[PDB]
Amino acid sequence: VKNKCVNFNFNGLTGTGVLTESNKKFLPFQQFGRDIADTTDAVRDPQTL
Amino acid sequence: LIANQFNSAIGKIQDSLSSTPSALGKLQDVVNQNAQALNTLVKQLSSN
Repeated sequence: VKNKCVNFNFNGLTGTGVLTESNKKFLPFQQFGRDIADTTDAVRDPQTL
Repeated sequence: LIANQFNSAIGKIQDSLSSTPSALGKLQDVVNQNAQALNTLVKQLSSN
């Protein structure tokens, strides 16, 4: 689901928030995303990459 | 003549603010002194 305050558990990594589509272009190898505070903000979904 | 001098003087100040960028640092450092420390606080979220 998108744009809903939810609980997520992606591949073990857990948390709460809202999920949306990024326009971010990774390299084909790149998976995750991290912040200045070393916190997750962008995740590749394991099912639909 | 006094009035003339006064008018001329005012214009120079505007040009002196139109030219020099380093005069207003006494304000901007204050802004920097909040824009610097705060950011470092966020980086201490990544300390084990």
